[PDB]
Amino acid sequence: SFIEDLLFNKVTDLICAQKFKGLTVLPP
Amino acid sequence: AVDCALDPLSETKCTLKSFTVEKGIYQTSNFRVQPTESIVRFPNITNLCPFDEVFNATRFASVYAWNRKRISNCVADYSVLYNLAPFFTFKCYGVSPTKLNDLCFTNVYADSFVIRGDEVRQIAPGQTGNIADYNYKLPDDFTGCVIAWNSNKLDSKVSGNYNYLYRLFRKSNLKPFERDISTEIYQAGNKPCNGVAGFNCYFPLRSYSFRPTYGVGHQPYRVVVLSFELLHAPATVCGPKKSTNLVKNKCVNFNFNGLKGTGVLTESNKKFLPFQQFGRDIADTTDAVRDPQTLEILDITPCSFGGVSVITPGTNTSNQVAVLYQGVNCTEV
Amino acid sequence: NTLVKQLSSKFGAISSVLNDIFSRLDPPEAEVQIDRLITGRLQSLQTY
Amino acid sequence: NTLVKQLSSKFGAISSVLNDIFSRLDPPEAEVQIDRLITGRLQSLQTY
Amino acid sequence: CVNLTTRTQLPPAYTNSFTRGVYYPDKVFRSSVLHSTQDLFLPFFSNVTWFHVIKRFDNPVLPFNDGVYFASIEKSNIIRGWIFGTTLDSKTQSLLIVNNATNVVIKVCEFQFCNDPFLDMESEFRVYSSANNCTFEYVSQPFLNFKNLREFVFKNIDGYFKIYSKHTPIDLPQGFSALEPLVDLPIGINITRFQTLLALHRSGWTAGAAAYYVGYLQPRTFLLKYNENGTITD
Ligand SMILES: *[C@@H]1O[C@H](CO)[C@@H](O)[C@H](O)[C@H]1NC(C)=O
Ligand SMILES: *[C@@H]1O[C@H](CO)[C@@H](O)[C@H](O)[C@H]1NC(C)=O
Ligand SMILES: *[C@@H]1O[C@H](CO)[C@@H](O)[C@H](O)[C@H]1NC(C)=O
Ligand SMILES: *[C@@H]1O[C@H](CO)[C@@H](O)[C@H](O)[C@H]1NC(C)=O
Ligand SMILES: *[C@@H]1O[C@H](CO)[C@@H](O)[C@H](O)[C@H]1NC(C)=O
Ligand SMILES: *[C@@H]1O[C@H](CO)[C@@H](O)[C@H](O)[C@H]1NC(C)=O
Ligand SMILES: *[C@@H]1O[C@H](CO)[C@@H](O)[C@H](O)[C@H]1NC(C)=O
Repeated sequence: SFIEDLLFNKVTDLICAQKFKGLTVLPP
Repeated sequence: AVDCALDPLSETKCTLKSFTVEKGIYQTSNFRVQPTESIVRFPNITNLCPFDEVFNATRFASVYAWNRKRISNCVADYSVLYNLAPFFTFKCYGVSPTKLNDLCFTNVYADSFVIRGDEVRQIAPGQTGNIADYNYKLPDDFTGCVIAWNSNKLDSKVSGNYNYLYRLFRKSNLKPFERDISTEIYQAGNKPCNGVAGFNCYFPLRSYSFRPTYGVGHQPYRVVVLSFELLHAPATVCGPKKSTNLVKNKCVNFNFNGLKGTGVLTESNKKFLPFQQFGRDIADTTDAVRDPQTLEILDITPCSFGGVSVITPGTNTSNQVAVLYQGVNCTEV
Repeated sequence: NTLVKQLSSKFGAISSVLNDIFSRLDPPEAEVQIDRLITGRLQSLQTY
Repeated sequence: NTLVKQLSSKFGAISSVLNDIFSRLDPPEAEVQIDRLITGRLQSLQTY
Repeated sequence: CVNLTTRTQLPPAYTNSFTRGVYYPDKVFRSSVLHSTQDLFLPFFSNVTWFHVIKRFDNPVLPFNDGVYFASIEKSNIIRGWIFGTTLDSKTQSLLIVNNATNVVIKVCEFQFCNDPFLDMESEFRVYSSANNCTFEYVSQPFLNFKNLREFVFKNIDGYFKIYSKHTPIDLPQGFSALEPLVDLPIGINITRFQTLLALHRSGWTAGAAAYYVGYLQPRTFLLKYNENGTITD
């Protein structure tokens, strides 16, 4: 919806550096 | 019994510490890629540098005027520093006196002098006494070696030797690696001594007067101290290691000028400029290196790794499993 | 980010990396430095 | 109260007071004693 | 050498430095990173001593407390070299740097100068009367209103003499200019005082005006920004 799109847009190399140390993020 | 490396179900059982596994998804372990080759890169310097005349010298200096020599741009060999004498003392702080043949140093410093027999223990980090605070002082973060050996047969003479002197009286303790050659008279009293001897006016030098007759704990000893500086630099001096051709785009283990690691080496696009040797990253680890035989920059990237999970129903129902590799596009497993 | 940045600490050892510690000291003596580093890193990860 | 009281325990060193440790014995073991005290106090702060 | 009593007493000018005296402190590459360092730097917005030379002769003797930031605004290369030492006689070692016609020469040993040393288009090079045996010598490629701004930083620590340099084409101006390291020297001397060197030629005749600024370094903590390349931009 319109409001959902606005809310989604409102909220937003380091990842590779963290991954090379052994810390990962899992998907929902 | 269960073999923990036969099939994924056995690995899951070995991780869970049970002979029955129920329905679910379990995280077993991680997968890596092992190295295949090995390379070593060292500078092409082949000449040697002065170690014979430092030890095989005629006359060493006094304690207060200890001799200092700088050693650089050579190839160091320490095998010859074994047969100095039948018995000698060799103590290294910060390094072990067996592994210093495959280490690369920036600059070497050699300090040589001659010490009373029982004061050898006073050439050490953070020790007080007579010569450690008035003649020769060492820092508390020392990284080097100390060598001491007997010199009765060479230094002591029957006719009398008085060419070796030390200092006994001084205002304040010396800064580390600081020398004094002053001869101005001591001023214990309140009146000037007008440059003449007298009470409270003592000449701040003393003699040894070594004779072949004193006890085993009083003969002169010859002492040499080696100081290193293990930091980031062009690495002017280091020892006898054979080089090998370098490989690229393959997970191998490498030894670049003393830096050991494992990974993949790739051509680099970083904008290095003349004085920059290597580089770092956000986490303060080495990322780029410079080969000390071609002056080109290479990037280091650890080879592929990831996580493995096992999906199985209960062992009561079936022994079939499925394998999930996390975060990898399996066209490039 | 702070968990990543903790990796540069020395925890009283002679260096913040392991390979140079293992390439400069004999096995009898490197154990103390390795133990210090391991204990520090374990404590950091547990706190996280 | 317990945080304050934790300041007077040796944690395996010669004494709680550190100037006495520095004056009595040489830096090589004083470093170990200081490290012990620092680790203990940091652990107490973390628990608090 | 001759003695003259025509000098006019006048204190040197005092000016301020805004954001000058930033140099690379380590030999390591970093890209797009904020870093913190603790080293001998030049405090921001700090007063510095300004001498103007055109007649009037201004080559005083200045201390060497911890380090020197030496800046020169100039045209036609009047400022030539540098003398460093403790007592400035034959009783102690002295370091000497002179820019040749197409080379630079650096040497450390005993020397002898007059009470007001100077340099006499160059055909005669007579700055020192005597020179005994010298320990370290070095020869290298030349280091090169007012149209030239040259910045140099001289340090002496850990038994090494460090020279950092930077040049720019254009009362110092604003802006930021990092200084790349130039030379390291293994000298190991006492060093307490120094004195500059300018070139004068007999010649209606017009004398090029030059100005140079002296500032002193202190231990401070800085926060530096590295951009996408290895360039310090703030
Ligand atoms: C030593 O330097 C020369 C000249 O750059 C180079 O060609 C040679 O490969 C170097 N030595 C080794 C073992 O690579
Ligand atoms: C000193 O002389 C002996 C005599 O044979 C020799 O073997 C040795 O290599 C020389 N140098 C040193 C450092 O001992
Ligand atoms: C520098 O010194 C002059 C006089 O010596 C003084 O007037 C000026 O305020 C000083 N600079 C600063 C920033 O205080
Ligand atoms: C370089 O300068 C030195 C100053 O000591 C001088 O002796 C030498 O002749 C100069 N060389 C040239 C090519 O001008
Ligand atoms: C330089 O000469 C002096 C006196 O001739 C001498 O004492 C000294 O040892 C010499 N130094 C060198 C490095 O030749
Ligand atoms: C440098 O020379 C001065 C002049 O006498 C002296 O006071 C000072 O002690 C010397 N520096 C050192 C480190 O001795
Ligand atoms: C880095 O260097 C490139 C030239 O290769 C340049 O185009 C770019 O603007 C530089 N990045 C800066 C100045 O941030």
